[PDB]
Amino acid sequence: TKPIWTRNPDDITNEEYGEFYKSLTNDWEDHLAVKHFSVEGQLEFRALLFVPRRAPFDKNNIKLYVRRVFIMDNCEELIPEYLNFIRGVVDSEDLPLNISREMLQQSKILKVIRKNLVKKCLELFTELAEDKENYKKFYEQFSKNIKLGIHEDSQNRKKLSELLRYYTSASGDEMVSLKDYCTRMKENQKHIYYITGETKDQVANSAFVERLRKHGLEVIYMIEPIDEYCVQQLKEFEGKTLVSVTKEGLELPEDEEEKKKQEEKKTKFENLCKIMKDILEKKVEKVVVSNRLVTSPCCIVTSTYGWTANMERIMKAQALRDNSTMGYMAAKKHLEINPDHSIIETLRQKAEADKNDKSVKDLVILLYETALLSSGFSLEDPQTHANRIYRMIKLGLGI
Amino acid sequence: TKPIWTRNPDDITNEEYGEFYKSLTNDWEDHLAVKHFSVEGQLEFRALLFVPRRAPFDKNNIKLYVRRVFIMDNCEELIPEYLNFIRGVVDSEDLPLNISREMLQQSKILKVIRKNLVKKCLELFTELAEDKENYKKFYEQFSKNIKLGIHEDSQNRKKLSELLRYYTSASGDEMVSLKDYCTRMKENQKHIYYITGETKDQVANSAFVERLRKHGLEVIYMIEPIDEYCVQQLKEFEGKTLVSVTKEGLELPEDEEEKKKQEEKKTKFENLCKIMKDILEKKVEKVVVSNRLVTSPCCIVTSTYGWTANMERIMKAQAMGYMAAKKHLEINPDHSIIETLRQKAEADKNDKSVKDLVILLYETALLSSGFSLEDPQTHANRIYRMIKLGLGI
Repeated sequence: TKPIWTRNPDDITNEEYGEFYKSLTNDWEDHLAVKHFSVEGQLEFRALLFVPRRAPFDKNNIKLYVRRVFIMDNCEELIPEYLNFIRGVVDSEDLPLNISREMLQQSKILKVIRKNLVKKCLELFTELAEDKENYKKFYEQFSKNIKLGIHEDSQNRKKLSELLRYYTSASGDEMVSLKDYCTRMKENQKHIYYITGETKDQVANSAFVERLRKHGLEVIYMIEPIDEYCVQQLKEFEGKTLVSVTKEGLELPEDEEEKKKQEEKKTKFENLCKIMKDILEKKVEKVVVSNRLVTSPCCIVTSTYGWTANMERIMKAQALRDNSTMGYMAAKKHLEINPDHSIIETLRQKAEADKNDKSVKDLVILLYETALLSSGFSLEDPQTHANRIYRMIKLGLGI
Repeated sequence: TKPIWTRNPDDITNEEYGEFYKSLTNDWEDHLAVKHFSVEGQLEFRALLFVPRRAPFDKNNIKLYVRRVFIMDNCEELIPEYLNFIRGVVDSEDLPLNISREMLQQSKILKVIRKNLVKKCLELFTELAEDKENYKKFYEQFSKNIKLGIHEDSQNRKKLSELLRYYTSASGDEMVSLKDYCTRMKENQKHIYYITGETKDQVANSAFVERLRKHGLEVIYMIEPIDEYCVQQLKEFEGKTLVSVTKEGLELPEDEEEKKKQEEKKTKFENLCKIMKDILEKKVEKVVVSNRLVTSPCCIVTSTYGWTANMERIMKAQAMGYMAAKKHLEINPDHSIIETLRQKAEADKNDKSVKDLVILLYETALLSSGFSLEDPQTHANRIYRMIKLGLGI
């Protein structure tokens, strides 16, 4: 006949925790995990915390007692916003209730309680992650909560990052930790390669990954929207910096005899690049010979410090959400041509022979637009693109 | 020494209304329009309503007086939801005070005041509609509101519709009424053609209007997202019905002799149609000969009683299978590509050039509308193949 949270976790059964957690949330199924702990010293309290099995993404929810009597339901400073999916009870022995703003040790106590709550949640998540198959259940639900935390909590950011799991080009059907990706890196791989997109299947087969894959280098598939913000703050993991295969100037581990091989190509197609940058005008910033293509003739990459194809899609959809007008910035885009492709060699011949031919212009613009669609952007006037394609079909079929 | 809403509007200056509106709403600029009236038949009350200059965010804001003393701020049924941007004051003389919840309703007392407020608001909107550059100021702020009403207010739909203005294929740089569109139709046109899309320029050059435009027909450009919601309830105007150039089975007025001509084009290509309906498998529901294409070889149209291409573009903004917009592929019997395809395919329906061209054509017709591509890098590889053909590699 004592509260379930004053009892010692060693003397508490799973069915008792469960029917209690059901009791505190009307949830029809038992809890997914529980962390039950107490703290003494200057501050004394007990916390009984639960991770629910399903919790919606898209304001706190921990019951707060002082000396076994009820006080509040949503004390905001008890837990960050990104853990608000935790449900439970925190019972303190020394918190002051009557305060003026002059009194500031209410705040100090709450901060201590909060820091301990986060410490033990991160503990629990690290424990759950040691069991590979059951952690999937958790990450399935709160991977967005962890990434949100990585963005917001600078102090715990490393321990949150070790809780991340991603699909990669090496793992296929299984998601892996970052500390794993590091275990598969070569001795000449100085970077961690990621790609952002809207589906796994779209990023896995996109042009950006081509030479990276044939070089045997592993690529992380960040297919959730929150990733655009998460990776802004996850600058490096375990010493190695992360880079986007969608951004300009990819630093590929370049063996010497092949990358002077690549320097031949820079100068061979320097002329074609000038001609194309003039044909495209201010539709693009640069036209560059590529080092990340293998099978595709060209692709569109992003400026280092500006929006990504994925992020521009998100921003356009937000503008659309509140009828804001996309009126000032569109991702800076660079067009990369593949120095080893039949179409690009043919284009260099056609163009260096007559740089103002309406057919060369037509080809270069058609290439730009198809590279736009394959690289995650939307077309300005799609019917114009359709007319270019219908022309190439009539040519292909000799009309 | 008397409230303003008790004087009659002839003796009130625009600056007196202005100062009053400003004080009522804390607005930094004066009102855009004002309607001041009284009602004496069933119940006697005065109302002073204002239309603000720019449109509020998002519970109405009409102050309610009863026999010159103040009562409420958001009386629910005072004004329909879609008019909640109306600011002003209503002072009733015959208003029961100690009454209750179901009593107020059941008496049909607040419905009277509401009917009159909405009536005279629409009067105000009609009066403003008689001056293009001020109705422009108003329509700019509340065209979304008039639409909203076109959907909610059944008993007033006709009236609301005469306030609508759209860009059309005929009007160029100005928006026009529906009563306008109707005076310009030849007398064999039993339909009003509209198109929904993302920009004015995108719908103006879409394939769907090609034959409508060559044929001399006028089609309305519906470029705002609320429009998708609007025509769901906008039946017909001044007798003649609305049709989408994006939806299947376009019934355009055509000659008796043109009818037999299109039916001959219809039986010629039915073989090509079965061939494509099978190459595309589940990617579409039908392949049919088109009557709306002119220069483009094919286009994707959306089923009746089904979501639209544009509407699906908008709902994709937020992110499956609900209101599956059934897609049809319409082929132009008059196009070089479609005739050459009829030969290529009626000779070897299982050729891989025929397959590759057919899918490429389908995907391009998708992009020609509001659709997105399943796997875009796959389509890219098709385009590169075609290209390698045109250049000869």
